[PDB]
Amino acid sequence: MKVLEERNAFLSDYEVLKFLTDLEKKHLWDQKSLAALKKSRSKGKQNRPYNHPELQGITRNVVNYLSINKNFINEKSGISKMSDESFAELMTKLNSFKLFKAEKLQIVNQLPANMVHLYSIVEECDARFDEKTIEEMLEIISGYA
Amino acid sequence: KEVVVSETPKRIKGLEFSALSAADIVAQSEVEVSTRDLFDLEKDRAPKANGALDPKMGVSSSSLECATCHGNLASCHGHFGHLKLALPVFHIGYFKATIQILQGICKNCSAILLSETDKRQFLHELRRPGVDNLRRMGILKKILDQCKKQRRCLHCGALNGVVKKAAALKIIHDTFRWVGKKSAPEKDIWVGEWKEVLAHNPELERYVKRCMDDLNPLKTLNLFKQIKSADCELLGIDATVPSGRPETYIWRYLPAPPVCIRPSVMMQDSPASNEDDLTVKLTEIVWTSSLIKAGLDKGISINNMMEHWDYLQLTVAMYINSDSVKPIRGFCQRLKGKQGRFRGNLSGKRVDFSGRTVISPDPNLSIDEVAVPDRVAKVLTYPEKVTRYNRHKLQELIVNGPNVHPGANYLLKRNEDARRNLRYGDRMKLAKNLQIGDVVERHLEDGDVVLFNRQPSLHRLSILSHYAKIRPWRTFRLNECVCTPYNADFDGDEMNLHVPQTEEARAEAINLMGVKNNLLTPKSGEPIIAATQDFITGSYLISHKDSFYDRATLTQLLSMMS
Amino acid sequence: FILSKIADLVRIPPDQFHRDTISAITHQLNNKFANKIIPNVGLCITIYDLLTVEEGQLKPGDGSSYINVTFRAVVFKPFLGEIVTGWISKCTAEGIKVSLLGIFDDIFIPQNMLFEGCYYTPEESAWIWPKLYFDVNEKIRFRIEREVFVDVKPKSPKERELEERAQEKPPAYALLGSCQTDGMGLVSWWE
Amino acid sequence: NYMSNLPFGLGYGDVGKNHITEFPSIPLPINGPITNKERSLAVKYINFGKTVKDGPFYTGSMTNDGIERYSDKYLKKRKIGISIDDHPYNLNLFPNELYNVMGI
Amino acid sequence: TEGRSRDGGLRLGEMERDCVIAYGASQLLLERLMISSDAFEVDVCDKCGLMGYSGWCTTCKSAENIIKMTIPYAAKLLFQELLSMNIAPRLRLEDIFQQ
Amino acid sequence: EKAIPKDQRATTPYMTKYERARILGTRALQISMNAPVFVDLEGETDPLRIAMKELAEKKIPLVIRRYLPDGSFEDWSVEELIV
Amino acid sequence: LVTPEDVMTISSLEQRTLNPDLFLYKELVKAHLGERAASVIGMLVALGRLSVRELVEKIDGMDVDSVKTTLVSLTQLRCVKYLQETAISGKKTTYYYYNEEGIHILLYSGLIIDEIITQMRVNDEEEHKQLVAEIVQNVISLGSLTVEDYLSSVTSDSMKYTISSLFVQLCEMGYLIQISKLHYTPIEDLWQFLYEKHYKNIPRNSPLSDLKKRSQAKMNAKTDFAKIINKPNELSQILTVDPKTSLRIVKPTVSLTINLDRFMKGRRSKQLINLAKTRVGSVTAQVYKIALRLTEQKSPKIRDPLTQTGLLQDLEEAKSFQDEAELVEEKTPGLTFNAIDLARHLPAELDLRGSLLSRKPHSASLINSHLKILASSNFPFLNETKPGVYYVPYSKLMPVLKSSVYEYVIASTLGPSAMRLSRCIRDNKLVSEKIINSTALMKEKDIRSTLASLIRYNSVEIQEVPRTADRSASRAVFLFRCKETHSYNFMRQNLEWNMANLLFKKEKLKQENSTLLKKANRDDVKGRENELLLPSELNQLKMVNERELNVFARLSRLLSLWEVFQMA
Amino acid sequence: YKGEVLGITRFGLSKMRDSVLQLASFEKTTDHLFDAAFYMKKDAVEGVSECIILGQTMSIGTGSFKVVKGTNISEKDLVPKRCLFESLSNEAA
Ligand SMILES: [Mg+2]
Ligand SMILES: [Zn+2]
Ligand SMILES: [Zn+2]
Ligand SMILES: [Zn+2]
Repeated sequence: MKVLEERNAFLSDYEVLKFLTDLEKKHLWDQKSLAALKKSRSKGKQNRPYNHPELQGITRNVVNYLSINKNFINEKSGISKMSDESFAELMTKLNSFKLFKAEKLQIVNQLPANMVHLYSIVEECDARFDEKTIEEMLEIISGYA
Repeated sequence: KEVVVSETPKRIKGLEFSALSAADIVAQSEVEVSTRDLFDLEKDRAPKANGALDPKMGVSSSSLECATCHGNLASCHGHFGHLKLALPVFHIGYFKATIQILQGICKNCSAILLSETDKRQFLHELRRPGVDNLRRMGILKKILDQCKKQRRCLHCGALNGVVKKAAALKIIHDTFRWVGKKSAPEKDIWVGEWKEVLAHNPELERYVKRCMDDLNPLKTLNLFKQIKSADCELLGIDATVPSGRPETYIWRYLPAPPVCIRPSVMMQDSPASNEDDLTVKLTEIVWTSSLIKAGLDKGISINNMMEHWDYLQLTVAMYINSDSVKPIRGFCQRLKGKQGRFRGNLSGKRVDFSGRTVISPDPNLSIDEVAVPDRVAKVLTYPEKVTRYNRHKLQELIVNGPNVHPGANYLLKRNEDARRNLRYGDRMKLAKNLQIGDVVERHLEDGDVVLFNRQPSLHRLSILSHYAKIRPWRTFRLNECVCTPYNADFDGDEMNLHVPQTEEARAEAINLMGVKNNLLTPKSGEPIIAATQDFITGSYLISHKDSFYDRATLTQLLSMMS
Repeated sequence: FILSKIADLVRIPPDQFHRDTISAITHQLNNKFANKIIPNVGLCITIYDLLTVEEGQLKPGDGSSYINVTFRAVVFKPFLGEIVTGWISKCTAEGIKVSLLGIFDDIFIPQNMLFEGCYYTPEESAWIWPKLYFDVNEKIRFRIEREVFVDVKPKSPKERELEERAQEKPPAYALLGSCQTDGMGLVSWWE
Repeated sequence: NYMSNLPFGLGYGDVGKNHITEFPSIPLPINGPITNKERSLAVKYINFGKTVKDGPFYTGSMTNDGIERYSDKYLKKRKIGISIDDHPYNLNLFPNELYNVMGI
Repeated sequence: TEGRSRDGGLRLGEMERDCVIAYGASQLLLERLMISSDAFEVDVCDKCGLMGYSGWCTTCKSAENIIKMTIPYAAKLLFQELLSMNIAPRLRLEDIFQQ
Repeated sequence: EKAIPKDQRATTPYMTKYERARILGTRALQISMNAPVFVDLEGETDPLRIAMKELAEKKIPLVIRRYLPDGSFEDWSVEELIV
Repeated sequence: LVTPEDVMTISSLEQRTLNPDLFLYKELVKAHLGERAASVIGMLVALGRLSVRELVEKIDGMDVDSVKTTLVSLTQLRCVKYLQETAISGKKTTYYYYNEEGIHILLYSGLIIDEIITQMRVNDEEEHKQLVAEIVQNVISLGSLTVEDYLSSVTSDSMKYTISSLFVQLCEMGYLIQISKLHYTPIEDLWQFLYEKHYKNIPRNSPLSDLKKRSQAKMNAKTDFAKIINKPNELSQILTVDPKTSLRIVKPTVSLTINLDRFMKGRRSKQLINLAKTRVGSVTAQVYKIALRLTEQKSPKIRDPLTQTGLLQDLEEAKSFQDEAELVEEKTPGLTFNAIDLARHLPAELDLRGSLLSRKPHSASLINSHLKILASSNFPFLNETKPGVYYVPYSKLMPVLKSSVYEYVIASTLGPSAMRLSRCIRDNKLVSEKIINSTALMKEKDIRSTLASLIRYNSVEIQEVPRTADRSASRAVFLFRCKETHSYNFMRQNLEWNMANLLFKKEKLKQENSTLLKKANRDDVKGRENELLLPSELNQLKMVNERELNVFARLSRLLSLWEVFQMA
Repeated sequence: YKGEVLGITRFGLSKMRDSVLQLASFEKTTDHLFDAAFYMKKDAVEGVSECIILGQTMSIGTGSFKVVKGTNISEKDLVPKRCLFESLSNEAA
């Protein structure tokens, strides 16, 4: 049961959502669990002697949180409609800007449409840079919105 | 919430034997036995706290509560008590241990009887990767012999000699064994000290003999605490861990065993409940301990206390090993003997799902079969688990039930903790609701794997596995060809039948111990299962050169043969 | 939300020898780490993938296949500056209960560290600011500064008996947050 | 039956209880008051040992994140402690098996 | 029990044990001697080799290192009798698997 | 603890009587725990007889791990062990 | 009833089963150095001799570098003695001991700096006190202190001119001896390397025999060992140089380590002065403080000249060692002093006029009066060899002094009747159950209660009287015995255990308030604790701090009874 | 094989075993038990007698080998997948 290491490769909040979408689309369906028929498999303990409680719950909560609108403003889901190429085309600017910090993941899912949001995302943004590169990044990140 | 619960399959790798320190004896114990009482009239013979029969160390019947685990006798694992002893005692099991521990250290400074370079080389040899029990005992014998040979302690030479025991149960060391035609300042001290008493009494003149350095429990124990740690390896006790100290081998705390170890038997002789030997002995030990505890403060006559202190060294002997002159049953008698602990319970014991009756012959059985009475097949069951392959059969057996022989006696549901006795409950429903996890304890049927054993068991063919064949009469029947391995002769001989209860054991039995797999004896390779007397004579009379047969007789013979 | 590499031993029943082995292994791992939190690691959402699968072994008495497996499991792990829009569901006068949509809601934020003006009153008056505030069950922005995993759990059998006769640190993964920087507290303060 | 072996000067009610007190207690006279000298002695004990803890001779060791934050970038350090190898020592005062841990 | 009147079982003695060992039937040895005579699901602490109860080491008072395993009740009895004489037969465990 | 490669295996290429008995017992236990079978039952309901049929068809999916006294082992699938 | 869980929580019975010697050393090293060092030192206590390989094997730390760094740190702390035993048939290796006296510095530290401060002649000026306190703390903490580093670190020329002047004073007094193999090698190994070479160089066919060659080998070993132990115990060869156009100075490249034997002599003389302060009025007792102050600087050994630890004394003609010891004490005139010589050190504040009454001013006929009265006092403080000049003996002073201390410790722990009974057993050898009443005449119940209470220890040994061929103490009488050596064993271990417990409890308190103590030992927190610390936490901190102040006082008070028992 | 002719007696069997439980189950139970407790013997459980006493599987016959069930899981399914963030961030550094 020993944890080989504590922190593995970081996850952006789009790969997790596509994975949970894949999980729901591959099994433990919610649309069909909303229809009567627990017997189903009839192998002795329900559908093919198995059931999935305590995983469906959390795999529904995580996808619900990511599927509520991105809270830039108090219309789309926020993460669903972007694709792998919609994230790949951002390379030539993501590596254009400099931060010297893994805080890429903070801005790839939340806090658009405000300077102060990034002013909390990167501590001392103004001291490091507050000259011109404080609006173009905002326009880029809100481009999905 | 719901932090992850993890389980790992583990096997016993080994045993670390040691003596429990004083701390560990209290730590394992859950209640303190201090009173000599178990039942009181004022409590209507209901055991309460701090008594010998304290329920907090276990219960003697299913009607009670442990109050440590709140479980009945059926499910309580047993819990330990402890005894506080004033004026501690020696230990009978480690008497020679304490002796040899004393032969290594001078009793004046409590330092080992070796130079600070004498046996450090043998110690360096003692950590060699090549050591066994023989080599270990040999090196320990060497250091013991050397420290016995040595007379002067390097720290303070006090002429150690023999530390033998009395001819009693006390240990005596000759302080002045090897001193003669010589002078010592300790010797002038001794002479003057005996002048102080030879001038005060008119009768000790003859008795000034002997009176060497006697070693009591208290003297040896307080001397043991003086010993440092760097020499315990030489004394042979690993001092890395607590209780590796040599003072733990001295009885200072008595642990009171769980009452499960010393059960109280209901309804013996009188309606009042009776107790057992170990409990009575420990009650005596507690009573003496409390007496001495009070006598520390009232100043009992120093002679009587020594008499009592010698008793406490005697009650524990019986409590540990009833060797000294006598029915008292100690722990060393529960372990020792044919019907003791090891040879009576641990490798060799009574088993379930077994049977025994008279054997009879049956020449129509296959040599690899045994005819089993339907009467014992209806009690000897096999616990068949329901699969997709045998569900219909097990439902039919459930419907037949415990009385029709192709039936079943018990049903253990997949997700329940106890079996449903099939004598009641409308077996017709249970068969319908039978699931894939259920165990049906169904009757022994044709082709079941049984072990067949005739005692005494000389060779391994004294037990063989046969396929069960259910038959009407009350005897186990075997084909006579397999009488030779069993050495059985149908004159009232009885044999034992064992039904293996697991798939693995069943397969092992029929594939390794099966009759067809054991037609030869392993001692020579010669066949041992073969024709016996009347079979030999019939074969001889058929093949005899004067035997001729027409077609009708020949074909009738062949039909008999098949 | 980051991964983690774990090593485990998975007991595969003979019931499950018919389904594909990867599916069976991940089903058992999900059973073990569905909503459960690892001690002093985090909360396991589910199993991401499988890394090392050894030949399954059998003990002489079970019949099941025990597989030594190494896998990556998705766990929630804020470190020092991660953003999360809380959806609280309870408020006491000792610190609001920063809650999520059923994931885990047993985290508090200390008042001394909270906004200085932000104060509680016994008669349930929400906030005083030197002119705007927030109410219960809305969107809250905060930070992360220190993680503590409740890992003290001794219980005597008699203690358990008395406790369940009568019937706390509910989690082992408690969070906490800061509200020192302007803009934290609501999804929309201006515009 | 081991209940009549009672000496004469011994009462009958004080037996059986046993249960020696949890810890035998005798107030030693080594728990006296404090003076200026005793206070100063405690203070000098406080400075000592603490001095070696704050020194290099600790040998007792057994927020650890994967990334150096921008706040950690260009930041003051905890302490440049003087290491075990840092301080010069006497070479001819150790066995030859230990010299390798020196930065000679 | 030992009595035909008390519905006793048939003893499998040391010589029958020798025969079964000579066959090399290990699982049958386990089934006849432990499983079908006296199988006890004890709780064993992995720090102190001392049997506990209810998953409680009652010497470490932890419930952390308590392993659950099956041993002959005669073996459990022997350990509890050894602890009585102060002898501590501490059990050292190890994972069956992990190669 | 090291696995000897299938190329160089020193132990017997023959299933021993003990290996056969253990394989049958393990496979029958698995079957009694509702494990799928890979032979045509033809009315058989007993796990040991099913497992004997599977062994006769060489269809038992188990591997013998033969530990040498030095600690190394080699793996022999039941199919390849000749009877 | 006290619960077994209630026990072992505040009772502390788990520690009661430890050997006291291991407990105290382990706890000192734990609370001062750290945890890995504590594990190493405890393993050293358990196994007297072992190699770095065996430490790697025996402790959880297998990291060969880690055990090495802890060992070099512990060796610096003088907690480890080492050596090299020469394997001839392969690679020769080494073995490490544990040095007992290397931790007594960590135990005596408060008394160490107290002696260093107080015993000096000039102490009115404040700056010298702080200076010598910081220097003694630096030396006892770091270990082998190098003036090459020290002068380099010192910043002012006017200040470097006096620190060099304090080192010579400590070297000459005996608080600074050049450190070498003699502090890092075991006595028995020294003797076994000095005891076989003499057996290798002897010729063959010598007209002597085994007994004669052995006696002369022992003589040769004793001579060379005594010489080479005298050479570094006290010398001027550290400071015997004298640079041109400058002052006498110790060598700048060598190291300096602070001794402890001189401080032990100071502590023992302090105990004697306190004994006088209780027994003899201060009018003539103020002389004894200086009477021993001026003789301790060259005082002889206290337990063993180190030839009684690495080898056996003797079996026949076993009086030789104490014979030669008392003979040397008599022969050496450094310890003998006259009334004229004692005059130049006595301060004026001691009047030495009213300290006598010849019937019912710094004068020799009066100080010699105190000399003679000390010699003729019942406790042989001094013995008279010549009329006019005497000497203080240690041949027959230590036994009676230690017995007095043992008796009064037992009497302080117990009652006056217990003291009476122990004194009866002492001053009457081989007491009996009737000689007690003959020599005591105290009520039997009380005397036998005290008897039973005193039996538990090693004070009184009891003999079983055999009357028939079987040995039984249940039919006959049984008389008593002293066997005092066990009694001295016992008071060492109990006191060592109690000091171990005190260190254990302070380490527990540190464990319970580590955050608070770390906050306290911070640069900004030091000196500013009233405004910063809020009243409740400040109350908790002040109460725990006064608790540790009190417990340090307790430990120091107990630090005046066990070292005296440590002597032989 | 131990180098000396050892009997099959209670003395000859004390050759190299250190098997306190095997010696107990043969003969002379309490002496062997207290001896093993006193010297703190740490015997491994390897004898078939000890295996039987403890309910363990003996290492003889059907217990002298291991049975292993192959996963039949390839190397093309144990490949980590859908990982870009790590390299993307590293090249963003
Ligand atoms: Mg017959
Ligand atoms: Zn219980
Ligand atoms: Zn001695
Ligand atoms: Zn434990």
